[PDB]
Amino acid sequence: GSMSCVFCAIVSGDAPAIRIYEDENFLGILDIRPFTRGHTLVIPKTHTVDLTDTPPETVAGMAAVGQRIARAARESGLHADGNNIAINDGKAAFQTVFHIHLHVVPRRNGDKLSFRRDPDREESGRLLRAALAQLDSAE
Amino acid sequence: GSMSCVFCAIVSGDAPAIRIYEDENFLGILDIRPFTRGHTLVIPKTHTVDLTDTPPETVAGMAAVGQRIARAARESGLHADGNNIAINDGKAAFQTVFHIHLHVVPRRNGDKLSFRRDPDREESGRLLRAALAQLDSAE
Ligand SMILES: Nc1ncnc2c1ncn2[C@@H]1O[C@H](COP(=O)(O)O)[C@@H](O)[C@H]1O
Ligand SMILES: Nc1ncnc2c1ncn2[C@@H]1O[C@H](COP(=O)(O)O)[C@@H](O)[C@H]1O
Ligand SMILES: [Zn+2]
Ligand SMILES: [Zn+2]
Repeated sequence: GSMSCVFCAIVSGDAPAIRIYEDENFLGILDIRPFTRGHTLVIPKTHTVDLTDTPPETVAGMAAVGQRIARAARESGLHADGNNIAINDGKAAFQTVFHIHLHVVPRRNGDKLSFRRDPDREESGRLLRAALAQLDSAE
Repeated sequence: GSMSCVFCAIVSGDAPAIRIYEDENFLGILDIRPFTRGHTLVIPKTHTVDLTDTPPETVAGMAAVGQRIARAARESGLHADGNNIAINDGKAAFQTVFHIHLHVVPRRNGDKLSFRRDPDREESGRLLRAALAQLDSAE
C-alpha cells in the first residue's frame, strides 16, 4: 500500500509530511496545498477509499480527531475563529486522493475565503502542535 | 430552546421539516436551501452550538449518521455518485444556525457544482427514505 498510495506512504514514514497529530488509528498532517494556514488532513492509518468502504467507527473517530484539531486551531497562534470540516466522498465530490480523510480548514473573521500556498508551513505546524499540547495539558 | 432555536423547534415537532432519518440522538432533515437535491442536515437532538461545546461522542455520532445518509444517496433514485460532508464550525466558517449540525450534499459526475432550490423536496425525501430503508433491510 505504501508504494501505491501517497497517504499510506506518509503513514508508513516512507514519504514526507508535516505531522501535527498522531494516535493509534489516525495521523493528522498539513495539506501541501492549503486553503488557509493550518489546513490539516486527518488520515486513518488503515487504507479504505471513501464512505462506501470505511467502517463507521473509523469515520466517527476521524471526525472526533478533526474536532480536536479544530479546537486547537481556535486557541492557537494561527488565530482561528472557526473551521470548515469536510469529507469529500468520491470523485464527484472532488476526491483526488483515494484514501479516506477529513479536512480541517481554519477560518478567520473577514478572511473572505472562497472554495493555495502557506508562506511557512513549518510554523503553522508548530503553532498547531503547541495548541494541541496545551489542550492536552488542560485535560 | 424550541421557541428560540429553529433546529430545536424542528426536533421538538414544533416547526416543519421533511424528515429522512431519526434515531435516539439525531434527526436528519432536508435543507430548505439545498445545494443539490437530497441535501441533508444531520442535527443532534441536544442543543450545543459548535465544535467548542459539543461532546466528541456527539460529533462522532453525527458523522456516522452522515455516512449512512451518504451511502443511501449513492444507492438512491437521486443517483448520487458521491457526497460532500461538511461541518461549518463558527460564524467565520459560514455558520448561520447556532445549533451544531452536519451537511450531506449529494454529488453527481459532471454536475459542475460550485460552493438553491429543489423542484420537489418531498420527492427527494421519499427517495432518500426508500434508500435508507433498503440499506436497513440489507443489514
Ligand atoms: N503528499 C501530500 N501531502 C499532504 N497533502 C496532500 C498530499 N497529496 C495530496 N494532498 C492533499 O490532499 C487533498 C486531496 O483532495 P481530496 O481528495 O479532495 O480531499 C488535497 O487538498 C491535496 O492538496
Ligand atoms: N428551518 C430550516 N429547515 C431546514 N434547513 C434550514 C432551516 N433553517 C436554516 N436551514 C439551513 O441550515 C443551514 C445553516 O447554515 P450553516 O450554519 O452554515 O450550516 C443552511 O444550509 C440553511 O439553508
Ligand atoms: Zn492509502
Ligand atoms: Zn437548538
